[PDB]
Amino acid sequence: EHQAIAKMRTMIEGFDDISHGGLPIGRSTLVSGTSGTGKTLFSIQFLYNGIIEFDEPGVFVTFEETPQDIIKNARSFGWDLAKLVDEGKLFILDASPDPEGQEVVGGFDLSALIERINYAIQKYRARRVSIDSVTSVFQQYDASSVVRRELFRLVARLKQIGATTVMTTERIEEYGPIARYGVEEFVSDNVVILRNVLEGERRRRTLEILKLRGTSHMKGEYPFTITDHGINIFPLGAMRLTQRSSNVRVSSGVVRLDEMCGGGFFKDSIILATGATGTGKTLLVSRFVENACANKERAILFAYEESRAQLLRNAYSWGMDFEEMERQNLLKIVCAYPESAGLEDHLQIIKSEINDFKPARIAIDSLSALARGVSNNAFRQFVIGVTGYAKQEEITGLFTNTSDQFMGAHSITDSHIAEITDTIILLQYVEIRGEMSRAINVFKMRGSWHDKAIREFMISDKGPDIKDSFRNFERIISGSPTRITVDEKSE
Amino acid sequence: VFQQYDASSVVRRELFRLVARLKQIGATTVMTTERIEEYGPIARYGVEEFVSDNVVILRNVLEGERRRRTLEIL
Amino acid sequence: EHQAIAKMRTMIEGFDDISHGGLPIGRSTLVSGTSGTGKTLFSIQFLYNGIIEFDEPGVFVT
Amino acid sequence: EHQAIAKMRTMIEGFDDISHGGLPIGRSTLVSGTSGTGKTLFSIQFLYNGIIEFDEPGVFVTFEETPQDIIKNARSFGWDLAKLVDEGKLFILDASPDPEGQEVVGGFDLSALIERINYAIQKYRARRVSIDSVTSVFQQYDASSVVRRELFRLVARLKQIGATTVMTTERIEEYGPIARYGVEEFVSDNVVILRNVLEGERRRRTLEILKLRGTSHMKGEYPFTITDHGINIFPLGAMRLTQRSSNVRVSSGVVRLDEMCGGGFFKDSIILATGATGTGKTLLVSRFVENACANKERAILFAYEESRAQLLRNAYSWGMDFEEMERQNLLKIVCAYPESAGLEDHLQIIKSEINDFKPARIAIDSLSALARGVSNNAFRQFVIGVTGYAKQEEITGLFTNTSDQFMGAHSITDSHIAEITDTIILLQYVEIRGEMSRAINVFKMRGSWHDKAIREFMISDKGPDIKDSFRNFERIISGSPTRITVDEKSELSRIVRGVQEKGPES
Ligand SMILES: Nc1ncnc2c1ncn2[C@@H]1O[C@H](COP(=O)(O)OP(=O)(O)OP(=O)(O)O)[C@@H](O)[C@H]1O
Ligand SMILES: Nc1ncnc2c1ncn2[C@@H]1O[C@H](COP(=O)(O)OP(=O)(O)OP(=O)(O)O)[C@@H](O)[C@H]1O
Ligand SMILES: Nc1ncnc2c1ncn2[C@@H]1O[C@H](COP(=O)(O)OP(=O)(O)OP(=O)(O)O)[C@@H](O)[C@H]1O
Ligand SMILES: Nc1ncnc2c1ncn2[C@@H]1O[C@H](COP(=O)(O)OP(=O)(O)OP(=O)(O)O)[C@@H](O)[C@H]1O
Ligand SMILES: Nc1ncnc2c1ncn2[C@@H]1O[C@H](COP(=O)(O)OP(=O)(O)OP(=O)(O)O)[C@@H](O)[C@H]1O
Ligand SMILES: [Mg+2]
Ligand SMILES: [Mg+2]
Ligand SMILES: [Mg+2]
Ligand SMILES: [Mg+2]
Ligand SMILES: [Mg+2]
Ligand SMILES: [Mg+2]
Ligand SMILES: [Mg+2]
Ligand SMILES: [Mg+2]
Repeated sequence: EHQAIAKMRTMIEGFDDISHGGLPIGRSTLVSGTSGTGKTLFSIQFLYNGIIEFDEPGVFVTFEETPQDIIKNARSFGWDLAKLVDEGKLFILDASPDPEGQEVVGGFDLSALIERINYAIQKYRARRVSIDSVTSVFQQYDASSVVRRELFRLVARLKQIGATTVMTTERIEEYGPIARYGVEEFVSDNVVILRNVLEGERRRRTLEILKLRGTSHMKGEYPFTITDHGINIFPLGAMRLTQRSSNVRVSSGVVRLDEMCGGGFFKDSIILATGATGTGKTLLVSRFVENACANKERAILFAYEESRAQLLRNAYSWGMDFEEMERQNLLKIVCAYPESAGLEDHLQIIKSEINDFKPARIAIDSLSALARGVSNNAFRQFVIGVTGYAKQEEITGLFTNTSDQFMGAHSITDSHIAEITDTIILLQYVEIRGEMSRAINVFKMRGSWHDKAIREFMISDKGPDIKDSFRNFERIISGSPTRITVDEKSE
Repeated sequence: VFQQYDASSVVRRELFRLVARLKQIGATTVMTTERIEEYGPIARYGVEEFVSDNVVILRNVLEGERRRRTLEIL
Repeated sequence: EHQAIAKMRTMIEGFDDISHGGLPIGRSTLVSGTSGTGKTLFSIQFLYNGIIEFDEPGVFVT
Repeated sequence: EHQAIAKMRTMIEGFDDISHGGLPIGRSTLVSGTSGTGKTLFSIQFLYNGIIEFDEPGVFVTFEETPQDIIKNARSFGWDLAKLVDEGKLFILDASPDPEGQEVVGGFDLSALIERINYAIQKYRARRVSIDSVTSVFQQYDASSVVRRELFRLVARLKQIGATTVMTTERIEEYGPIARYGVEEFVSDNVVILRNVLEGERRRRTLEILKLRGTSHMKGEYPFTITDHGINIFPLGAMRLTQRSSNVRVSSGVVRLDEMCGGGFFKDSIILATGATGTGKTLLVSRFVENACANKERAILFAYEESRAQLLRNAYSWGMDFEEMERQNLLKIVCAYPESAGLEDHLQIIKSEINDFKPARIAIDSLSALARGVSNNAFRQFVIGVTGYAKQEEITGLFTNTSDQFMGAHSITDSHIAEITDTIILLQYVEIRGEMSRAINVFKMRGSWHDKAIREFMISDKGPDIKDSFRNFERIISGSPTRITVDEKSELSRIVRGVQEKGPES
């Protein structure tokens, strides 16, 4: 085998993308982390995918949790372990001590065990072996140097055996040492770390490959999600810039608007409707989702500010009936505070749902309500995650951003998303004659021509009604106009 | 190698010998050492630094979830 | 000899530029880092380039 | 000299200033720092100089490094220690451990070393001593208690002996405890701390005198660099304010300007060129180096923005042949990135280049260039640096500063240097009827009268053309002025109809 390293895909949504193939075959991989990070899971799900997808029996070796439990719990993600032990496809090599015992059994067992292991490997024709909490073994009475020899005995042995491994390790500080003894670190051929960061009293799981000896991989941390279908990792960086682009158009929900956009919104594209509070962003959304119910199509609306009931209300008041929109299963409303989770868990829910309603249009009721309380670098990511998804998926995306300051705002956006958006719809207030009148403007469209003037507009029970530009005013943008009343040419 | 049951001093002396004998042969040598914190001690045992004529550090500085790799000549 | 110190080339793009010539002849250079930072590679690339470019035999201790 | 302690000069660029004269005779200075900080060099240089300048022999006790190498390396700076060890001016005392050693030896040998050293000193009649890396010795199996009593013995006996010793020590962290066992700091008379602070991936070494029992010294950190000549320090605070002032005046390279400046710039003065990007500072600088050459006087240009090539390109297109300036041996362009080393370094190169060329004029295009990344305090300190040298050396200086916000900048400093400067030159944009015109201005001159006008200017292959002022404009400085007319048509040259000729004939 004089070839480049060989990797054996994991089938853990995303791991194979970050590891450019996955755990090098026949070698040991170390997945360490502070309690509650995934570990136990990761290895389980490691074996599983290996069996139910390539018929590569697995050897699981616990050092504390009783086999009966590894099963019990596994039922969490909808998979009966008891079945593969019955079909002899996975062997849970119980290695946890019993209630009673003795001591002074140091390297004593570390040896006998390498026999019971080689045992089941040969016996069950194993290929994927996972040992969870190897650490919970030396936590008997050892020091660094003692550990580095008991571990190295094993791996060295397993490599010989020809089995590809995954060792579990526990850490105390999320960013301190890689493993309880800073010894495993250099004893593994590839190291993986499960980080579960606090910050904001909210948590964010993150997986990383520190190293993979003999191959390239993806440097850095990646957010992952523990759900019902196991671990899931979105390689938001990995995602490529090869989205499909069409010159086909789609209505805005507002005719006169469509006209301004010179034909409408391209199907494959992202639209952003910015404007002070009140301007009516949520309006435009509402109307943009009905137009996808007239052409009998499925679209979704994610609201993080208003409720289910109130939305319906403020919707029946504008004419459009969502009640029906729901019955005719062509429209789906979500609703959830931004505080009920984190961008990682959100980016997913959006994705997930999107797969179970096969939308054609989609709008999020306020991104800025989603950036509420989270670092920019974190939000700017979340968007690139939903923005790209919808993109390489042919779904037209219109999002909502409520600028922090009404009138005079010097930026369609605060978090710095305009660069990410294709078409920009800017609603602003305009103080004329002591009154707060509106205005709508297609700030920019990347393909079309769109209307260059700032057209005023009012809101009635019939919905928006775009009007005429303030041709005779100045400083419109600022918000506080000034009439020219130019005395003609004065005759 | 020192990861068997040794302490700073013992380790300090040992590098001295090793390195030293190697000096005698006339062999230009490059030694690899493992750390713990990207900026913490230069070498695991807080000794290897002063004992070597030349010191090179490879940092895989994290930051913003992105890792940056640097190399320095103390 | 009776002059400054003599260096060897490592032919590692950049390094030999940083080190003002490369590692010093007849001495041990300590390259230390955390898990997955370069070391071994740097050690290997060191020997390799030695052979493949001046025909300088190399011994690697693992 | 008023101090109560007789000091001895190290002859190390800047130390004897910082240490108010040098190391106290008959005592011991603990020079310690992290790794790659300068320690041994400092000791080596210490012995050296006492030998090359006072004919004071000296003993050098090496603990880890080999007696061969200490000579091998010293050559780097151009020191033939072998020749000194030969002339018996420098005895090296090898106490390094063995590649085939046993284990156990750091106490009775300490009783032995004292006796050993007492022999060298007595035999070589030495007046200076340098024990390098005492630390390594205890580094066999010891704790703070055996370190305070064991050093002490050495020091003390050494003191009786009458030798002015220097001891080196290692220490893990750069700002934490001075030395390893955190004990060497109190047994010593003096403590010198060498650091190699990181910060922004670059590296800044500094030297500091925590304490000199009995005298006074300069407090806090002072930046030093290691060159082919050894350690070099900048007492950027021992830089007294006593430079010469002369009402002498010199050319700017622009004659209408010289007017604007009461009759040309002052010789002893600091000139500050500030303006938004693209206004023309760079230019004025050129015409400044040029003129200093058209008068047969030397001057150096340190560009941190443009290349030596491109600097010549735009210079020629503006007239002035820099190609010749170089050959005639009147002008010298340096050119370098600020990211090619921290301030401490830059500040020296500049000095370097000013002693190997002795210019009478010097230009630094874009101080605000050097301010990249660096913390104000560090920049402001460097600015006082260059500025301060050029001020005590009759070396007129033209610094260029580019303001980070064109039109609408409320301070032509950004870094707040407008107090170090003696005279400021102001360039900026003026939106006049949909056009981006420039205008200059002489904001301040300490001793002159200068022109208070905000004259507009235009650039040609020929240079900075100084025209007239926007008398008929309000909110000038604002970038986009307002037109308010009381006249304009007013005389100056009314007479209508056919006033001009054309190209045929006049
Ligand atoms: N059905 C589920 N839905 C959502 N999250 C789950 C589900 N099942 C488990 N989890 C999450 O995954 C974690 C389980 O961790 P697991 O037992 O796999 O190993 P670990 O956290 O790596 O190590 P340790 O044994 O110390 O807990 C729980 O802490 C929990 O947050
Ligand atoms: N029936 C109606 N008739 C006339 N105007 C209405 C009616 N309903 C709402 N409006 C107008 O629309 C605004 C309601 O805001 P809308 O639901 O469009 O979302 P928004 O302004 O984008 O965001 P947010 O509600 O979070 O501030 C009111 O401020 C009001 O001026
Ligand atoms: N062909 C390759 N291309 C790009 N990067 C690689 C390649 N092979 C390995 N790597 C990278 O190098 C790392 C492997 O570390 P390496 O074997 O070079 O020694 P080390 O990090 O100095 O010490 P250790 O034995 O602890 O890993 C991996 O983490 C990976 O990112
Ligand atoms: N000619 C030179 N020009 C510039 N730098 C030099 C020159 N010679 C040596 N150096 C630098 O000087 C330093 C040498 O440090 P030195 O051997 O004097 O003692 P140390 O760093 O204090 O202690 P240690 O024995 O633990 O290394 C190196 O960091 C090296 O980069
Ligand atoms: N040959 C030329 N003819 C006419 N005008 C020129 C010529 N060369 C340059 N200019 C003008 O001079 C300006 C160049 O500025 P200059 O090189 O003097 O330095 P600066 O504005 O101080 O700093 P920087 O150029 O680095 O921003 C241009 O913006 C342009 O209007
Ligand atoms: Mg576990
Ligand atoms: Mg390693
Ligand atoms: Mg709002
Ligand atoms: Mg809203
Ligand atoms: Mg290694
Ligand atoms: Mg050192
Ligand atoms: Mg030294
Ligand atoms: Mg310039």
